[PDB]
Amino acid sequence: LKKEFELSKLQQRLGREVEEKIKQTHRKYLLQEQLKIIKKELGLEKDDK
Amino acid sequence: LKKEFELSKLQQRLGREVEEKIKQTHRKYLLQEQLKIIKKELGLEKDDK
Amino acid sequence: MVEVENVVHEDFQVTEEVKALTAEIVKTIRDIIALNPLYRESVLQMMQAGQRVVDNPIYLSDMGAALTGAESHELQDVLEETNIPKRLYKALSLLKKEFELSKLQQRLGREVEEKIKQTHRKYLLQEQLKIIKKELGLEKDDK
Amino acid sequence: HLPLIAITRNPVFPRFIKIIEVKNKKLVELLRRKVRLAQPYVGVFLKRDDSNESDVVESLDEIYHTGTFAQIHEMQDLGDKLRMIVMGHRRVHISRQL
Repeated sequence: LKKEFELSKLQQRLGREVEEKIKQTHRKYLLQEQLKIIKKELGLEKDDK
Repeated sequence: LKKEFELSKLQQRLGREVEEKIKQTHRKYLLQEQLKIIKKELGLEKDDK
Repeated sequence: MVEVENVVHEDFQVTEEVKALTAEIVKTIRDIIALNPLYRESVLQMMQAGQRVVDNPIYLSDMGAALTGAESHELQDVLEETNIPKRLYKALSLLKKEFELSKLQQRLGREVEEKIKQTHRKYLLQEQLKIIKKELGLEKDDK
Repeated sequence: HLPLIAITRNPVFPRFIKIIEVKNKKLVELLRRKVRLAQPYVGVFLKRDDSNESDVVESLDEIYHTGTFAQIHEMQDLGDKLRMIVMGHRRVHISRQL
């Protein structure tokens, strides 16, 4: 049972790691996107013909 | 009901007046808040163009 | 070092309608902790204005003004004020000043996310259009 | 008759429990000098704009005249060697901090 258990707990750590990496990806993408919208709507209100 | 309405009215009006005097704070302060937000989620040295 | 408790705290004898601004301060604090949750909201339920347990109102106003994120200097400025309505006015001002930024950030987040949804949802529609014109009609628009 | 405390970026709002964890070990000397008193206490003051620790030990004007004395509860020192607890209990406006 423990022989199965070691792999399971390892898989659990691996799964949370891969998923949290996806979250750290997209959460930071939301932050950068917010950064852009403030640079576009409020900051750089120029850049046009 | 009249006394409560006069109290609620004077409180809402005095608070609306304080709120109007706070809206006098310029929108630049808001743009600075978003600016600090841009820097809080950006970081790094100026290794830009 | 010499020190003295020169804690001035004048208040009107008639204390019935004087706590109504406090009511607005706690309403703004309830709106700040509901729309911008910082700390748990159970503490606001522990220390209410209706319990008559506020033996030290100055302390209650300071604890309510402490949730504001205004810079320390502003706190010193609130202490410089001697009159009681001036500090109440400043505490409310600090709260609203934070409140506008909070509301901007929240509106922006929901707006930007909905833009992402309108992005991908229109892509789902385009995918359905393709798929429904994938195994239905086979256009011969080639050489 | 104690040296001024090194707040070191730690706001202590009045009547709001707070924790202070300075990295410096010179305040620990002060923590050892107040264990002999029967009623120990500590004061909390505020720093002015553009914080700078070297002027606090050189000059005494950076800190504001206002102070908030209160009593210490208990030390823990989980990570650092200076884990003091602060509170806004007794407000005061010193005439001259000098």
